[PDB]
Amino acid sequence: GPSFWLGNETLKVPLALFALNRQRLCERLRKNPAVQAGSIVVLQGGEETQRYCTDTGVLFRQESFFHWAFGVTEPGCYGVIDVDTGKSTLFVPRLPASHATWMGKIHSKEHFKEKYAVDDVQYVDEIASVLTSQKPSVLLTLRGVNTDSGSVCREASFDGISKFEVNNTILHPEIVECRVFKTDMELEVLRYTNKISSEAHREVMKAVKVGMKEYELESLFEHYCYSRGGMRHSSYTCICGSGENSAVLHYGHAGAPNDRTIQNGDMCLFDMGGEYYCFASDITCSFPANGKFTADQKAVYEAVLRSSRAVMGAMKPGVWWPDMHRLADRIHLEELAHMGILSGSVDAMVQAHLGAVFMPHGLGHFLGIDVHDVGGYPEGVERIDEPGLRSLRTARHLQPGMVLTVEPGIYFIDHLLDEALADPARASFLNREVLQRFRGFGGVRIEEDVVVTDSGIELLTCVPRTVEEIEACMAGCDKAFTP
Amino acid sequence: GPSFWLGNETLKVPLALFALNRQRLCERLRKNPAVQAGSIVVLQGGEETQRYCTDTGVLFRQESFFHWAFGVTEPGCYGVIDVDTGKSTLFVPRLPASHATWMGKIHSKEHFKEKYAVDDVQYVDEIASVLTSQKPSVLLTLRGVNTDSGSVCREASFDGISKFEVNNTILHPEIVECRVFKTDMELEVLRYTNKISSEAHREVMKAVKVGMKEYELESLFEHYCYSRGGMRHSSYTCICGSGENSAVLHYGHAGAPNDRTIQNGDMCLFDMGGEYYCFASDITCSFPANGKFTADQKAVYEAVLRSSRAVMGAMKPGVWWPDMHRLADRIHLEELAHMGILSGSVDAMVQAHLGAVFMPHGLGHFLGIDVHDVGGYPEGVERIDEPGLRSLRTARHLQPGMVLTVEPGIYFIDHLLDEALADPARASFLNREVLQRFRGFGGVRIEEDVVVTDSGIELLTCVPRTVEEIEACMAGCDKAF
Ligand SMILES: [Mn+2]
Ligand SMILES: [Mn+2]
Ligand SMILES: [Mn+2]
Ligand SMILES: [Mn+2]
Ligand SMILES: [O-]
Ligand SMILES: [O-]
Repeated sequence: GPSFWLGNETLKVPLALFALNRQRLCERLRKNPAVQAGSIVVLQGGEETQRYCTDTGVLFRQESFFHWAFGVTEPGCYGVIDVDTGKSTLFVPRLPASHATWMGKIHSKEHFKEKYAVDDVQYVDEIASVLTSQKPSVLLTLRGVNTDSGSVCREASFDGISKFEVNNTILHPEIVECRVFKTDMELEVLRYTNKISSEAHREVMKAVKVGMKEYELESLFEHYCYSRGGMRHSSYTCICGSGENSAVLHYGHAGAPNDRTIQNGDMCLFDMGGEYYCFASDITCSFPANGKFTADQKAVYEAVLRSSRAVMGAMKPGVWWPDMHRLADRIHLEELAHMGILSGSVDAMVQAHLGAVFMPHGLGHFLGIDVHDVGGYPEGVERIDEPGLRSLRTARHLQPGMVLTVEPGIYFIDHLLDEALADPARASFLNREVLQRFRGFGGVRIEEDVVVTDSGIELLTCVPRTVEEIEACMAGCDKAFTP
Repeated sequence: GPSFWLGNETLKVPLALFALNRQRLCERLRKNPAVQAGSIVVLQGGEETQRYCTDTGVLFRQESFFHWAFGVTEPGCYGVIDVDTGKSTLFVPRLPASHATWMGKIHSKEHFKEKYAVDDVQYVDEIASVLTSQKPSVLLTLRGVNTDSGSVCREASFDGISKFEVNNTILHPEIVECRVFKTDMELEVLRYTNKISSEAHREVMKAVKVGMKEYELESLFEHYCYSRGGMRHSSYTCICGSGENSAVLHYGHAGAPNDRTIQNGDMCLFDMGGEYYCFASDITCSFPANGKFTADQKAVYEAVLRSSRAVMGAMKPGVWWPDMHRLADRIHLEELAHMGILSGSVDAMVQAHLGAVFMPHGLGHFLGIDVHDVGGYPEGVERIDEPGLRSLRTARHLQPGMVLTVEPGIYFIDHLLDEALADPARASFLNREVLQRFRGFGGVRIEEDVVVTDSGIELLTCVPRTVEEIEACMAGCDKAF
C-alpha cells in the first residue's frame, strides 16, 4: 500500500498505520456496551489559519486525533468511520476549477482515496447528504478535557448536523485509550523521530563553542532535523538554556528567546525534539559548554545519570509511575548528600519533600502524536497533592505499549532554595557553605524516550550519556567510538 | 536609548523607532476632525496560544499593529496612548512570584519601562482603574477590514471597558496610513532583512544540486537567516518550487509541502524572506537547477529580468501602480512574441488582456511589518476589475517612503493557457506548435524589494540577477556580482 515519505533517508510510513488505528478504535467501540448499532465516528480536521487579521498564512499542522485516525495533511477535511463495518470516508474541500490558476492541478477525490487508502472520498459540502443516505443511528463526536492544557477538544460540526442524534461523551475516553497504546507501526515512527533527534543532538554537542548564542544551536538542531530527517516541525519550542538559564524550566519562549551568550564554565541544558509526520520526540542533553566537566559538574550530572538509569532499570508493567518519581527524588537526595550539599537523614529529607526543591517537575509523561500525550489522567486516576508529584502528567500504572519520557533533573533555583532555607522543616538539611558554590550552577536534566515492553522497557533515544561519552562526542569522535 | 539586539552581527533596533511611530499616529489623529479632545488609543497585544486542545505551545509572534506602536515581544500585554499628549502606557501581565521556576525572571514594571522606553508601565489587571483615573472622552480602538485577507481586526477589550465610551471606526484608517510610509529607522530594519535574506538566497543558489528535495533548501535558508541573522521567523512560508511546481503560485504550503526532487533540466523558483523583529523581507530568485540556462530558459528569464528592471526604473512619486503592472504585461508580451510563442499586434494582445494569461497575479505590493502590508486599498481607492489587475494588492499612486515588492513573472499554467486557446479573441495570438514546447516549463519570477524615494527608488535586495551572475554563482565561482 501507499506510504508517506519525504525521500532521501527519511522514513516511509505506511498509510496502513492509520487504517490499523481506525480498526482498533472500531474494535474498542464494538466492545463498548453503550455504543449503538449503526453508529458513525465523526471527526473534524484542522483548518487553515493566518496571523491575526493578516493574510500571512500559518503553516498547517493537523489536529492530533484527526491525524491519528487518518494521517491527512491537508486542511479543511472531515473524516468518518462506520463502527460496525470499519468503513472510512474522507471529506475533502471542493476547490473551484479556477483555483488551478494558483494551485496547479486540483486533486481528484480518487487521488485522495488512493493517497490515504480510505474506502471512500467525498466533498465536504456533501457531508449532510452522504451521512443522511447512510442512515446512521448516532454520530459519535469528540469532546473531552485535555488534562495538561485544561482545554476542551473541538467537537465536529457541519451544517445540518442538528438533524442527527449526536453523542459527544463516548468517543473521547476510547480514542484517548487507543492513543495511549502504540502499535508496532507507530513505534517504528517513534524510533525514527528519536534517531534523527539523537543525531541532531550529537551534531549540536560537536558544534557548541564558548561565545555562541544559544539560538545558534536551536537553529542548527532544527536544520539537521528538517534537511536530514524531513522534520518540518519541532515537537515543541527548543529549550537551549546555558548557564543560569539551565535552571529555567520553560526557557526559550518568546519572553526568554534563547538569546544568551554561552560562557566558559557554563553548563548547557538543551531540550529539543523534531516531529515527523506529526509524531513527537523529546530529548534533553546536558553537558559542559567547554567540553570538560568540572568536579562539581560531574557530581551533579552523575547524580541525574544515576536516577535516570535506576528508573529505567525499574520500569516494567505494573509499576506505579509515582513510585518512579519518588525513587528519583530519593536518589537525588542521597547523591546531593554524598556531595556535601545536604546532610542528615535522607529518610527525613524525603518526609520533608526536599526532593521537590531540586526537581520541581514530574519525572516524565506519555509521548506520542503530542509531546505531552493524551490519557495520563483518565477518570478515576487522581493527581497526587504533594510537591513534585502534583506536577506529574500521569499517575497511571505502566503497561506494555505505553511510551514515556524519563527526565529526572537537578536544578539550583533560588526562590525554591530560599523557601527551603526559610522553612525550619527543611532548612537544617542544607549546608550553605557547600550550597553557595552551586548558586547559579543552573541545572542538569537527562531525558530519554522509552517504550514499555512486556517485561521492561525499550530505549528509543541514542545520545552520549556518560561523562566520558559526552566529552568524546564534544571532542568530535565518531559515534562508533567507545570510551 | 535602548535597542533590540540578538547579539553577534545582528541589527540593533532602537526602541525610539516605536516612539516615533506613536508620535506620528498622534499627529495624524490630532488633525482628524472627528477626534475628540482627551481620546486614548487602546491596543491589545497578542496572547500565547497552543495547538488545538493540547498544551503544545506555539511560538509567540506579536500582532502587527501592536508591534508597530510598541515593539513589545511578550504575550498578554496592552498599550495605550494619550492622543493629546502622546504619553504611552504599557500594561504587562502580573505574574505570581511562584512563576520564576518555569518561565524565568519575573521582571519588574521598571524593567519594562526601561526596556521599551515608554512613559509608564502598569499591570494588565489594573487597566480599567488606570484608564478611569485619566478621565478620557473616548477610547479609540482598532477595527477595520484587511483588504488582502478580508479579516476584521480584533478590537481591544478588557474587563470594565463597557463603562467607557468607545469608538472603533476612527483609528484603523489612520494607523494604517502611518504604516504605509516607512520612517528612516524602519527603513534601516528593512535594509537589514533584505541583506540577510539576500545572503541566504545566495547560499541556497550555491548549494542546490540535482537530486535534492526542495525542502532541503528551505531548511538551509531558514538556518542561515536564524543562525546568522537572528531571524527566528520567516515572513511567510517558503516557496521552493522546482520543475512544473515553479508554475504553481501557491506552492510550499501544507498541501504541497516542498517535497519534490529537483531534477536535471528543471527551473527553480525560490520565494523566501526572513523576518527580523517582526519586519519582513520578500525575495524571489529563479534559476536552473543544474546551473546552466538552456536557450528557452534564458529567453523566458531575460524577459522577466527586462520587465523587473523596466518597472524599477520607471517607479517614482506620482506613478500609478496599475500602470506599472500593465508595463510589465506589455514587455512580457513583446518578449514572448520575439520568442515565437506569440504572433500579431502587441497592442491588440494588451487589449485582449493576454498578459494575464502569463502573469495572473499582481505586479507587487506594499511590504512592512506584514509581507502583504496594510493600506493598499483605503477608502476612495478602487480595485480594477480586469484580469491581472484585479489581483493587485494596491491601486495607489506611489509616494516617497512606500516600500513595495516588484515581482513580475511569466508562468505556463495549463488552466489559463487552455482557456486562452478556447477563446477566438486570444487564440489567434498563440502559436500552438511553439507553446507546446513550453508546457510544463514551470515559471520564472524575479522579486525585488524597493523603497520609493523623492526621485525614483532605492533597491534593498542584493542577489545575482543576470544570467552570467547566476551561472557564476551556481558554479561556485568566487565573489559577488
Ligand atoms: Mn523535553
Ligand atoms: Mn518532556
Ligand atoms: Mn514573494
Ligand atoms: Mn511578494
Ligand atoms: O522535557
Ligand atoms: O511573492
